[PDB]
Amino acid sequence: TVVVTTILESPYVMMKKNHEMLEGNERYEGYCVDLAAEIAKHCGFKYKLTIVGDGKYGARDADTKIWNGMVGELVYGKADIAIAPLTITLVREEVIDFSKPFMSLGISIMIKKPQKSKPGVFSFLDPLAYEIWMCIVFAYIGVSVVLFLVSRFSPSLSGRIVGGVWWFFTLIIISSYTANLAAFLTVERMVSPIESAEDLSKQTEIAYGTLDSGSTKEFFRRSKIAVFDKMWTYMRSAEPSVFVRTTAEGVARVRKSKGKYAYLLESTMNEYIEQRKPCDTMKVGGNLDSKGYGIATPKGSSLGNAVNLAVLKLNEQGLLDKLKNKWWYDKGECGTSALSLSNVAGVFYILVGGLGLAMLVALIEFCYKSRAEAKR
Amino acid sequence: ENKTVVVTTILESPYVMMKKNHEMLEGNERYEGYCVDLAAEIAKHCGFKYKLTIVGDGKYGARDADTKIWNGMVGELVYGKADIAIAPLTITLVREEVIDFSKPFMSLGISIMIKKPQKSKPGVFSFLDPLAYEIWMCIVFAYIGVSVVLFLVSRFSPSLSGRIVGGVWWFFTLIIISSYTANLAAFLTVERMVSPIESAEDLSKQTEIAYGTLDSGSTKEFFRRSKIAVFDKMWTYMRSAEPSVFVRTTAEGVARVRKSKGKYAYLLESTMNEYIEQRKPCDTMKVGGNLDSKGYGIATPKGSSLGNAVNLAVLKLNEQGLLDKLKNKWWYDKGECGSTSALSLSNVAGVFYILVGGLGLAMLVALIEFCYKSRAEAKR
Amino acid sequence: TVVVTTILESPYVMMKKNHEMLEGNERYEGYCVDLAAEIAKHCGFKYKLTIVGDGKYGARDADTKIWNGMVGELVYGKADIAIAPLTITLVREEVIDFSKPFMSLGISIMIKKPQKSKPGVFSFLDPLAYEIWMCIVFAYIGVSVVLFLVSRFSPSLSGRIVGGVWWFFTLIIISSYTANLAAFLTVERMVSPIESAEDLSKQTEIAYGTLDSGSTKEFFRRSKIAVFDKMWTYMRSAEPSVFVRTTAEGVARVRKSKGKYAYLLESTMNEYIEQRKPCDTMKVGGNLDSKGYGIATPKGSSLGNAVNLAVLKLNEQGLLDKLKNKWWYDKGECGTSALSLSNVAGVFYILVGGLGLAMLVALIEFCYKSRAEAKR
Amino acid sequence: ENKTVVVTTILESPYVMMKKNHEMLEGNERYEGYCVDLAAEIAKHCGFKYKLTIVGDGKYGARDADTKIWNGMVGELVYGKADIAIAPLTITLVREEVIDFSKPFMSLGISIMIKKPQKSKPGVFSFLDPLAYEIWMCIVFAYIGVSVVLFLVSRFSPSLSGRIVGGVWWFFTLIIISSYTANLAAFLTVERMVSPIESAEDLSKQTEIAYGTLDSGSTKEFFRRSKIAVFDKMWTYMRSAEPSVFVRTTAEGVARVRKSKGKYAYLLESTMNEYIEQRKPCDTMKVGGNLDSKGYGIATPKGSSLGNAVNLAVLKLNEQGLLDKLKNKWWYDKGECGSTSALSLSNVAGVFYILVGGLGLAMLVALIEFCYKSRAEAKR
Amino acid sequence: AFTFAAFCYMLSLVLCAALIFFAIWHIIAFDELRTDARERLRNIERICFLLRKLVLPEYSIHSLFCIMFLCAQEWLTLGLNVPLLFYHFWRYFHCPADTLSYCQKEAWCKLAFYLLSFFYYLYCMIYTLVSS
Amino acid sequence: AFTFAAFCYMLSLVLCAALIFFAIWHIIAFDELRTDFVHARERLRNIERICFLLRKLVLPEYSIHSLFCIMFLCAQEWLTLGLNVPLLFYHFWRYFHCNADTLSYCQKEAWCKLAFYLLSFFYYLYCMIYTLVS
Amino acid sequence: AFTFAAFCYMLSLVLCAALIFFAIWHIIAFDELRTDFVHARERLRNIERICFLLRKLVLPEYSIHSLFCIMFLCAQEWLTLGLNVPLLFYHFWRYFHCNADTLSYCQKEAWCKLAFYLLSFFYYLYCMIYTLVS
Amino acid sequence: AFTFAAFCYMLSLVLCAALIFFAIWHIIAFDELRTDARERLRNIERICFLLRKLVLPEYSIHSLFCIMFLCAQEWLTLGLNVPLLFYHFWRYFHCPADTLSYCQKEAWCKLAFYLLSFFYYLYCMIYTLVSS
Repeated sequence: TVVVTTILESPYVMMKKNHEMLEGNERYEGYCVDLAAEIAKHCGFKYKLTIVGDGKYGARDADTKIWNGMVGELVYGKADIAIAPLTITLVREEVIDFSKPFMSLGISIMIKKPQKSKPGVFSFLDPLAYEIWMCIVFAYIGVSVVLFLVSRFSPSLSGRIVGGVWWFFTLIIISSYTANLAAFLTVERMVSPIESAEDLSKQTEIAYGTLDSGSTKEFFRRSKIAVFDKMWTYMRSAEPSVFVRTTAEGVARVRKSKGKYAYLLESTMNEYIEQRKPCDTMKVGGNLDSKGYGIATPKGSSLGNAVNLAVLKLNEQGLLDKLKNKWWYDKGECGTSALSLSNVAGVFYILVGGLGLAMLVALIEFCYKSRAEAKR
Repeated sequence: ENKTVVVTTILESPYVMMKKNHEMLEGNERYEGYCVDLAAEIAKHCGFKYKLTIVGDGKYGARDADTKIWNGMVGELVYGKADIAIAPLTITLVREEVIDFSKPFMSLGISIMIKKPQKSKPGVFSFLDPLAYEIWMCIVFAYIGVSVVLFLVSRFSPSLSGRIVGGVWWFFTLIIISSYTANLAAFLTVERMVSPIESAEDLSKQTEIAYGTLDSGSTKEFFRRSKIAVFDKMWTYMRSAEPSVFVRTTAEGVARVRKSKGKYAYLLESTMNEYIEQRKPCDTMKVGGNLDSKGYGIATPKGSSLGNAVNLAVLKLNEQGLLDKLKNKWWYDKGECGSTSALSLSNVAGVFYILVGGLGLAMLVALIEFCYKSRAEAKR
Repeated sequence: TVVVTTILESPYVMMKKNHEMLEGNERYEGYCVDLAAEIAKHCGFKYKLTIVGDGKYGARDADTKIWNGMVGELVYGKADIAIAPLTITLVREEVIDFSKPFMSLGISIMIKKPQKSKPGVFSFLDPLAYEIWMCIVFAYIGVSVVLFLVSRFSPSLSGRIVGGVWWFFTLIIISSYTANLAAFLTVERMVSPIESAEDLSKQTEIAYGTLDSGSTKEFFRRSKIAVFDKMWTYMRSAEPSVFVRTTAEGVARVRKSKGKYAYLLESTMNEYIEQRKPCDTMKVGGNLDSKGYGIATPKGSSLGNAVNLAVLKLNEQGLLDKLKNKWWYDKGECGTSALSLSNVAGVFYILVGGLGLAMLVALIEFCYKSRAEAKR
Repeated sequence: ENKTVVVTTILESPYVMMKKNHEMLEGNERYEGYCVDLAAEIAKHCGFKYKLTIVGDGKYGARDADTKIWNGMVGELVYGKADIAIAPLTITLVREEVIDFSKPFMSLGISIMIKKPQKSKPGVFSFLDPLAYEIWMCIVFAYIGVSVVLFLVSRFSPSLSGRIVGGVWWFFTLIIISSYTANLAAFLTVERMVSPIESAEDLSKQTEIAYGTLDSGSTKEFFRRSKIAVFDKMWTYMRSAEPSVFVRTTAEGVARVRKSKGKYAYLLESTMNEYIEQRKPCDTMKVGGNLDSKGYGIATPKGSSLGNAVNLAVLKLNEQGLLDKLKNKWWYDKGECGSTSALSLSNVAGVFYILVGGLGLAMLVALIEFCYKSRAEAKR
Repeated sequence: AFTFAAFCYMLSLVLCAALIFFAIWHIIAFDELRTDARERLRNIERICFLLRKLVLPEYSIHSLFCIMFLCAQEWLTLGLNVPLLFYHFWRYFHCPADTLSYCQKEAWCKLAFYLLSFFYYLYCMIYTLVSS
Repeated sequence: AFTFAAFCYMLSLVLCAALIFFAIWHIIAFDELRTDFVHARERLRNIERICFLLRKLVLPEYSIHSLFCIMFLCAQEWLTLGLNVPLLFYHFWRYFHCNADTLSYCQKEAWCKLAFYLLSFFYYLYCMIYTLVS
Repeated sequence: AFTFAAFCYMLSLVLCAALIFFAIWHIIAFDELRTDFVHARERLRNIERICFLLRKLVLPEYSIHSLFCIMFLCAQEWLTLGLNVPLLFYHFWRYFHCNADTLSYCQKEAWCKLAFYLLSFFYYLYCMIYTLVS
Repeated sequence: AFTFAAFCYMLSLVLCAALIFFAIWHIIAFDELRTDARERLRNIERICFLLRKLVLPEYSIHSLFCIMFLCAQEWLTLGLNVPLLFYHFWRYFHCPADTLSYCQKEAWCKLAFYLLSFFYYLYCMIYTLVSS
């Protein structure tokens, strides 16, 4: 038979509910499971789905160049094949033989989907443009001025057409405001200003970080590109340290930082989390870099080319996408209100302001009129 | 002549039911139901007296994976215990390989049952829902404050202050009426574009309304063995039930869908769904057309002579409309029950209430003022 | 091999676009085609899809009891099996052996889907209930009466609260009317009052008819049931004759009689038409009767029981429904505006009426006042 | 040393392009593009000078069903006519069984292209669209008639008529403003809840926007060989095209989608879609994520020695970000272009126009009245 | 629960609550004038002017009541009210304005009528409200 | 079937009814004055009052007729407007064209005018009818 | 952070500013009268005018104070209303409790009243502050 | 195309179209008073009253113009207008009311200023309208 070294990571390698009540390949399940199943159906061989010892993917020690992980297993004969989400790199290909990527991905941005924005003090003006509001104000005062001028500059046939046109105007204005506000309140379209990493680089209102150490952090250390150089400068020059300890830690930090944080991670895991309840996350923008997961096999073997051809036949047959849609989307768990004062507080502020203003004006007008009348 | 043809059946309503006083009656008159009149017509056609009997196991028929034995009326027929079955027997392949089913005397399928949306009771002061009372009180006190300030201004300065308070009040009332109108329009529109259901897909897509079936039966078996996208998705959902959508008895599903507001649906044979819809409390309804297509049929031994005559009689009755008559009788004539968009005043009552209250208060104030004025000026 | 007699009716038996450019079973296509294909795959036999001579289904002559149609072929040896939409009846089963129905159906009602109703003169009142309109009118006049009574019955502190409550009232009324009218104009839900045949029996605004002669007409002649007796009385006692010559004639009559006609036909053909463009039809209510289409075979044969078992295995396997969804729905072709005066003409009528009324009132008031003043 | 390694390529932009003055330049300097700098880096890594060449047939490679011969650069490599290919070569199974592809230097897939929705120009008097002018004229003349009648009434009868005309005018203006507001709200809401597209399914469901592809190629071949519900439905639709959605050249699809308003979409490799979106007239955009997943790779004979070094160099560059740099250069730096909900005044201009017109007319009337009064009273 | 008739009854109730005090003030003005120079002449003529003034209101509101109860399909109350309508019509035709007896008797009768119509409207509205 | 002209026509019917009433009143006043042609000062003050009412009932004529013509114009009508035009011409002519002798003509004019308006009334109705169903 | 009490409080601030102005004016008028206590008829008519203004400035006091108290009630407040209550009690007491000798007390009262309102003003502000952020 | 500034210019234009005739009538009233018993006294005092009356309008509309051009970010027109504002302020401080020469000279200067501001506003609005 064949030795199939892997590692426990969902939705690739998962233990069924009856893992303890079963002793065999039926124990495990996920993407790579059906992948190896189809690979065997193509090549027609035997295989026992073992697991890696150190619970790692693969790397070397800078003091003894010893390969720890599935890489060490395939290099030191401990394994025969590694059907796992193993990233393809230069160092690893210099020693073993990778297959063509069966799953392409790249770094991506996870955030919390836009929650209902705070109403905002002067939000009732959003339905209309600022310029329209100023134009309305000045039209009102100008009309008042004209009404005043048609009383002292003349003894009506002038106030009539003026009243009619003002009626038309205020009618249309009321209607437009009501209609646009109703459209706003009915559908409630939600959007964020972050459709890419450039937006994050251009702002600092929200923070972003990465795993305390890993391929992503190293790529950001390197990648001497304007945007990514700026992002590395920010993340390194920022307190508190945006970095986190593990994936779930950053996920929760994003879940408890509604409008503050944004994590960078493999797009696959990002989609996985996005499809798992509570459904309080979302992946934004597009992949920053481009990488791929591919099968592994020692520098010299017999199933390498067969596995490559099988991967290509699957990718061209419309199978890998099916397994992905199954383990990510089909399995995916993530398949009006009244109006509060906070939405209109500005109206009452304006009212009280104008009211106190009128009161003060009347007070000074009286203090002048009565003073002039009595004293003279 | 004949030998009092045996007739094994089952006690499922309204197909077969025990009369109110079965304890003081004979067998043929003891029971009553659709199947009873059907057997009467069958006898009238073939010309033979019969004797009815109930099945011991209270089942229809199936093969045990260990004994490979036929139970229920199926076994009663195959094992000579019965001469013919006139009960609702879902025609199937495994069941046809041992007996000679007749032609379908009643076609049916799988259908949906929900809570009849008779929940429509608007609060007296529901017109205040669009925005909190915290705003209505502000509006009232703003009105009175503006009136007070106008009074003061144009009293001690008998203008400009009046013009600016008028403008700001114009702005305020504009925004207020517009906000109320817009939120009310949102409420109405949202409440309007909600089609309850028209088919299974309406459930396959949404998730708020959970759909369940019996614990294990022909329904779940049809779902598992289904190669359709909609039914496959529904089976995946039910397999992903949290909590359990399934039940161990149809009455449990009925009780829980009646308890649920509108977020539960039950799948079952359209026949029982209709019988229920025509039963108390008459709070359920059948909407979506039958998903599958099957039919109940009369059974008889694989090598019996009745088959020909009974099939001929079934077709004769289906053509004469007698079966439709018996259906309309035992489902609608015997029914425990018989069978908009605009705004009703109930939504606006509070408006007229407060209107009349204010009118009466104003009349009272005017009367007391008239008195305190005339009496205190003319005489004292 | 086997002789398969059928008849040309869609979507059961259809000629492909290259019928003349092909000589074989590939010529025909439809539901019954794949049906016979699966039947052969089950029983593993040979078959040549021939066609009936007289282009009929099956019946007998009351003068010579000769079977014309596929029935005559199976009875007189001209055919071996008839995989066609053959209706199962008593007369036919007395002579041959039918199979269990593979397609159940029944009479059904076809109409033209509700087109935009004519606006209606006094339609602007639809958003609100009639009683609400009368209540509004009487509230207005009562408030006017009270305002009048607080001027002569007293010299304000009474007109103030009255004006305020009237402001509140008119505010809420305007808002309710606007909101409900917007809801009406946004979604535009369309419905017809015909959800069953009982509704047709209860009314006479629209007419209904059947094929000039056929199974449906005979069933309606018989069927001594209240509703169907009434419908037969109507159709027989009605001019012009609701009956038609063929299916397409009644279909077109319904298509050119937007709100006048409604055809009764097999539910299968009804759905077929409903799915074929121009998409100006719809099936309403539920099946009135219950019938089924089943395979045919002479009184004595060898493939009868095998065909029955095959039909049952297919119905239980989830195949017939697939073929139906394919040939009816998958193949199915049938997969805001401004406001016109006709919607509000009643408002202008009311305005002009009240206006002329006020004018006449003023005229008589003047003729009385000036007359009394001058003459006395 | 080496033997001037041959490099067969193809003339597809922006991968390889002829400089503005190729007629006065050498081969390596004659062409320019992503692939050119890629080959430069490959040479710098492996340390070998090369000589570029174009493919005669202007194709990539395929097997003729009659000769079973490899054409294009594939044949040039298999038949010794070429040493290596540095052109975009979609990795495939049949193509891998004869050569040793390198690792993907550029991942991509199938994507959508539509017309950038820059169509936003509101008419000056668009606020009259909610209801016909036939009603606006009635409204104007009703206003003037009501004013005239009030004048007459309260002139020759210096009430009741006034009260009733006030009530009827109240009713009229109520209904009118409400109708206008409601129809405008309908317009706005409908225009608001229309998401253009976010994925293929958005097209599979709807029908207004037709989606087409090339006449015959890898795209239609992937669709036919697809086992997915969405892609199967889209393939059925395209097979049910009326008129033809397909085209024989990508430029035809581009031209017709630019001519179409918003009801056409074109499917193609995301790479060309991006290159176009960054080209004039810059009226198209890519929205939906890649449907499939594939990659271009460097080819070489099945038994060549370059394979190892070239794969190592490709991975080294993918890790160093050099390929991302070349992409950002040849797609964005070399781009022909750089890269709401509220109501704008443009929708309401006519209101203020008529307002100012009426104000000026009123001032004119007041002036002429003042003159005709003072002059004709004081002196004459 | 509302049926639009409770509203007409409420309005008629609010108006009759004023009419009852109106009639009471008529009776008291009659008691005053029962006393039967410029002082008394004015003190009586002002009240007589207030009286001769408040005549249109009664007719207006009675026409209002009848019209409302006619539009609400409530014919019983209309039949109860039409007698006073014919009475007011005949009064307009010929009304005395020696006259004290007729005035006070009409005032008392109309007062009792209004006070009873009060309870009638109240009971009818109460019945209409709980007619669910 | 509204045409936007039914509204104008019915408005014209209303205003023309008022105008016919006013014309009849003017004829009656002129007849009373002809009959009339300190009770002497009383009759003088009475003809003063009637002349005051007359002067008060001049602007309405021009107003309603100008409204008729302008609405007929705005409604694309061309067969009625042309018929009301002569009356507007006469009205504008009266200014630079104009009690014991005036009446000798005034009455006549008024009478004829009434007739005209009366006819117009009928015609208007006719139109709206032929304009209300088509 | 609105509480519905910030609105009442700011309205009270405005009305109290007006009331402080009126109280200062009353104090100044009383001082002018104390100083004052056909030029004689002129001064008599002047004190008549000032008394007229005073009588005109009585209903506003009761109005604004009743509004303050009723709004404090409707806003569920209970620690301020109880402090304005004594003033309403005094106002209602003034009716069945009430120029050379009246001023001897009036001034004092007015003065104290002013102070009270002044304090109230501050306090109101304080409240709204502690009510505007929480 | 609109930018909300064309509106301020339109409003100022409509108001200056009245101001120009206003100043013309001032000049004509001055020409009348240049004539320098009850007949002439009244015929001159009525015009003087009309004059002394129409003073608040000019200040009001000038404040309006300055406020608008300030809120429209148009500081150039505000700088052009502030001199007349300071002039009106000093006038209110000390205005003569012998006085004929000053009155007519101020009237002529203000008339020319308004007539030129007319064309200025017109050209500015035209430029703003076609600034697309």
